[PDB]
Amino acid sequence: DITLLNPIVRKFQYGQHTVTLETGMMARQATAAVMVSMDDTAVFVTVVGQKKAKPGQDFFPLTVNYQERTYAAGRIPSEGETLIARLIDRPIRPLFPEFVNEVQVIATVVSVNPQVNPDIVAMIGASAALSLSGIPFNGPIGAARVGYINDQYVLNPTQDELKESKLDLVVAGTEAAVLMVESEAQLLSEDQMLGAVVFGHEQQQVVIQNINELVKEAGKPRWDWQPEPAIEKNVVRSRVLAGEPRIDGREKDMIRGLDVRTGVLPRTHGSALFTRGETQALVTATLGTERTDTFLFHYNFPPYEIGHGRLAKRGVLAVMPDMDKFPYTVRVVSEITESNGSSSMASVCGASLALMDAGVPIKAAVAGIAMGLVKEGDNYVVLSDILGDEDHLGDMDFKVAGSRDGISALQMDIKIEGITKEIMQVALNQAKGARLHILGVMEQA
Amino acid sequence: DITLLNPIVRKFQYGQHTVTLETGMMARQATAAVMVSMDDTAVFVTVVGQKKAKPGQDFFPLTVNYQERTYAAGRIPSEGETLIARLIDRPIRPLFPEFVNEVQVIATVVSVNPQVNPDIVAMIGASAALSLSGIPFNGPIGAARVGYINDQYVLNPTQDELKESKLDLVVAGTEAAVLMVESEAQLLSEDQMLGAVVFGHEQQQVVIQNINELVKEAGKPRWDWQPEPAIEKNVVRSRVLAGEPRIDGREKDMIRGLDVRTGVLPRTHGSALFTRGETQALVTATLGTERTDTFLFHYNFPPYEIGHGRLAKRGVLAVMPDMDKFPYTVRVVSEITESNGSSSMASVCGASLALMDAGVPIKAAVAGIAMGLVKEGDNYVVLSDILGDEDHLGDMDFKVAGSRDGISALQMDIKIEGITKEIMQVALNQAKGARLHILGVMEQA
Amino acid sequence: DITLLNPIVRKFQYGQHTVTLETGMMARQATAAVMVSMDDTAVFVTVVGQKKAKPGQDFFPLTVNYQERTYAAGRIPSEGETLIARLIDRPIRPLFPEFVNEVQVIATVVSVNPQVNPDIVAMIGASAALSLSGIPFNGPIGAARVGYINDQYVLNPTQDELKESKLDLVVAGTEAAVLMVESEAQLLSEDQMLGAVVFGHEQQQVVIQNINELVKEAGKPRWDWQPEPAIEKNVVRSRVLAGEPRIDGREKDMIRGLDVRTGVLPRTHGSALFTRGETQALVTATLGTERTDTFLFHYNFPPYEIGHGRLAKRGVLAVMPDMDKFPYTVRVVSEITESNGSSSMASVCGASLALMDAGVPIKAAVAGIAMGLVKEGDNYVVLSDILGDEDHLGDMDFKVAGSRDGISALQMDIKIEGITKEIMQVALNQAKGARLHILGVMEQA
Repeated sequence: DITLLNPIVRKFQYGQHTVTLETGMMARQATAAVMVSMDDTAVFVTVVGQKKAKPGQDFFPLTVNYQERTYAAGRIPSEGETLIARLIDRPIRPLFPEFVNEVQVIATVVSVNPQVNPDIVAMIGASAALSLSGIPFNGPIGAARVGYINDQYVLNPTQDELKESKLDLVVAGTEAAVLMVESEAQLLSEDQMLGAVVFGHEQQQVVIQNINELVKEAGKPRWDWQPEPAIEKNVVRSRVLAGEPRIDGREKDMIRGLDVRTGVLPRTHGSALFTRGETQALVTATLGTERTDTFLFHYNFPPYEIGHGRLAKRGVLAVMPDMDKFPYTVRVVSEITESNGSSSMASVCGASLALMDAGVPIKAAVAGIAMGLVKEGDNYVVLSDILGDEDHLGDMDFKVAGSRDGISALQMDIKIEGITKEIMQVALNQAKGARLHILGVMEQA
Repeated sequence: DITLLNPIVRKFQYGQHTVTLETGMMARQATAAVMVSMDDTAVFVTVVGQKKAKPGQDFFPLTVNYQERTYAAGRIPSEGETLIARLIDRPIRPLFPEFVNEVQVIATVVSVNPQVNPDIVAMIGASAALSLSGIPFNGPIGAARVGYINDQYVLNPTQDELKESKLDLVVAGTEAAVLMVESEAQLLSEDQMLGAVVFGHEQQQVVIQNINELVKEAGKPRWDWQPEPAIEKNVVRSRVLAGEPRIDGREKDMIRGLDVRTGVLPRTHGSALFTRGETQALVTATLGTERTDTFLFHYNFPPYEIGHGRLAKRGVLAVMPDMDKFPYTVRVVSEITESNGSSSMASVCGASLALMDAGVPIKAAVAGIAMGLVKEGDNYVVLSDILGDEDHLGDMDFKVAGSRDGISALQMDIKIEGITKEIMQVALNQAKGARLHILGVMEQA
Repeated sequence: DITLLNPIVRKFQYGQHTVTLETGMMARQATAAVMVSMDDTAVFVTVVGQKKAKPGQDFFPLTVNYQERTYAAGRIPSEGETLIARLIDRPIRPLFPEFVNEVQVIATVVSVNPQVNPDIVAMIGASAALSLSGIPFNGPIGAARVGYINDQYVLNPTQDELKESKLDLVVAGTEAAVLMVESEAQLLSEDQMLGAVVFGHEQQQVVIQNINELVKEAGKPRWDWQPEPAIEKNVVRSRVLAGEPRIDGREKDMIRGLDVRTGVLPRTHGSALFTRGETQALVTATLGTERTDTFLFHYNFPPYEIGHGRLAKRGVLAVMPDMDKFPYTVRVVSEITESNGSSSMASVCGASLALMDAGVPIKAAVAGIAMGLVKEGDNYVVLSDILGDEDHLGDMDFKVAGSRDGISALQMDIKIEGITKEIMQVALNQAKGARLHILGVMEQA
């Protein structure tokens, strides 16, 4: 080579793979640019952010772009690639000091090894890049996928090691706390689902360590910017603790009445109307004889590319038939006739019903539930079946899907950091009962 | 089922099918939502409209969305679906009291029976929904498709009953008057084409009756809103009656000079330049060996998804060869090199020419003509071959396509309501001669 | 035919084809509309431009639309059609008097003969139309494609006469000077590449002559409009002559240091990082077993349909293997990780490297180079390897791609008109050495 260049290369071991960080050579005009690599699956992340904000619209323009290249795979030719841009956006957005100068993160997979998934590699890149960007960014985050094989947690399992796994769980967070979780599981227990979040959280620490050690070795100057010096509740967010709490002083283990109708539509193979509170979903299942999924899930939304519902799919997936036994392509559509935005934990329940109505031999019924948490000092309240307004509240909100015996899907967005464990278990164990309750009703239809 | 719910279900017979209206259960947060059904072909219409307008831009934001679902048909996967959103928008827009708070109608076919077309079912839904919406909406409209089989008008014929039919005509209107007509016909007479509009108008009455009876049983409070207290003609719209009338005091049976050129293009199978007045169309026909149409019609429009020209297609369709006799796929494109917006009644003539030039054995020549009507009190004037400015005038404008012996297509947008019949026949019979005149010229080329 | 009409038809011979101009019959409401035709390959160009400008944003809204029709080819169904809209926009934009009333040119191929390419036919149309449009337009331009067969320049060669040709070059300009050149060549010499630009420039004169003769016979009144009475350099554009010249007083034969890395990516068949100055390209080559190109070139650009890089393709194309010898589909992607906008003359170099790394038996290495020219009176300076800011300077900027022995691609945008030849040869011969220099470095990797 010719080499006028200076790339700084840090290389640490990770699980059984050797990660490798590299900055300084590519995209210099960019606030920060890193080439992250793991067993030659390489994502090239970039961070560019403003300089100065504009009239303070009082909002934070933050966008992340994940794009997978075909030459990356050695092939000749936005997907659910926007879903992975979702796994990058979720855990880093709240790591920004209370900020409105715009930032743009862009991960581009430039090389791929089918065994080493680029999605967590891209997170690490988004992590490193933002750290070197001296842009006000609370610490560095790590990223870890956790499987379960031969009954124990596994770090960043391969694409086919995942075949034996009963778990697929992604965790990202800081040295101090976990910030986001995306799990798909095989009806595993609240505890098993938790030995996962902590397992992976303890593992990311290696990543975070190498990043700060590299920000020292090459990281750019942290920008100064401290910031300036009209309705919101705090009040619902303040009577919130051992106070009655509001529109429907639902106690706090109250879940709301349901409406469960089956065979709602004439020419569909299966159907179910599920309405609980302000939300409503007309779910249908239709049988039939890229690719393949033989299990398809679609969302039709009302008026004026939500995949947080790949969640609903993950939620249902655990109960879908073995396929050698029910050989059919199954397609579930959830039509949200009405509501607040927040969900399908309801489309999970909806789908579970439609499928049954459709005559699909699903391993068990499945239901979804949205939980919430508020914590001041050390008095925390777990909210069961949170409604539209009980969110955007702060601290923590999570979702859980599953049958009567276990969890099929787990999602968590923890924004405060004083929450470690028994707490997370008080919550994750209350949500369990609240979930069995719902399954209780659905079972009557 | 579980049933916390209250759906109000009205069910009336219609022709030989049993329609069924249902409100109250689905989409409650919506101003109005109805599930209309006919022999298990169900459309779920919704109406949402503002609350208060904004600065009175002085325009009426009204949009309709028709969407057909694949699970509706029990299948695993905007079209001309926007054309059906056209059949809903046309007849209801003028039923709004002289209104600028925005309204949004959304029909979504949720179930389908291939025999019972969802398009008129969606109209009825848009009708019922808007009525229950207490939103200022002049009465309720009905909807009816009319066929001709064994020589007599038929109500909502099936998809294959339509195979024997020489007519396909859709009529929508109020208890008092017809508002819009979309017909395709087999060179049937002005009278036959009219026994159709009235036949179907008398039939919709059943629909309208059940709707008002249901608005009483469940309809929401009619909103109050009455409204406030700078160029337009009225003058052309006032000298309009037995006065000379304008830029080209075209009498009122005047049709304008034509320009008919054939074989205009070198490598096309057939071609024709048709220019009359300000409008001009370069039409071509190209032979060859979803789907199928073996007769295709496309519009290329000039500069800075018009299907009111499916009309031109319908206009031409009646003369296309039997296909066992001319076995070829025929594709007509109309390139509007110039004009006013208003048409292809000219692309009908254009196409008829191009096809002939292309050597396509069409049953006869076909021509299009745009008519217009103004009525104050009881003095009405029928305008032959209306031009760009003679429209947007008010009262009534209609189009007719066909050969020398009969009508192939009929379109009507009646906005005033004092027009019943001989009148419509004076007009529909004047347009006939005005049409034969044009065929007279085309025949020389 | 019926003929109320008056089309003015001028017909001149061109090379071995008979061109034909026609105005007056079609699109009369348009400022100017012409039907240009050559051996029955007809483009129908149209010109519409404003009337009056608006607040003088101080910019010139000029858009050109080239669209090829399928019925044009007698077939039943934006491309690189936007690239041909590029060959129309390039040579006419600078022919506008120093103008901000918006203009819109639209060429639509309405008939095609596979032998007579519509692209230069559309240019002539854009030429004629704009001339008749009396819109302030400096003279009339011609257009000519030049081949090389049996060792001599050829005028508008057929699609298959081009099979024997070592040249494909398009030139457009005024009676006085050449304005734009787009060439693809087979490693032909700077001189051969020049006997081409002048050959075709002398040939277009016929076109220009017939156009002015037709503007006289039918051209519309030239509009009056003369125009009104805050940072830009002139200074860099003034010290520019025999003065040191700037950020990096690069002499003026200086080309900047390079960074040449190969095998940069893990799972790609070939790869190369090429970084020179502010620009950087991560190029890759991937082998494999409409259509066909078996040589593909794609550009991935960074953040917030550039085909001036079909140029990079043309640049590389001359060295790609004979295909009977290397039978594989080759796909090159250029990922611009960073820069100024200006290029791939760098993706040419990048690609040449990636291909070599990929093991593709390319006939020789190839490199790209961006040149520039400034001229006041008769003192002109040729700038080698111009950078981001040395452009948008004025007078002339051009690019050249090729191996060590000859030119593979040549692009020129001449905006001033005092430049005739030795000058163009001083430049085109300096760029040659500057190009061999770069090949000198690449050869070390």
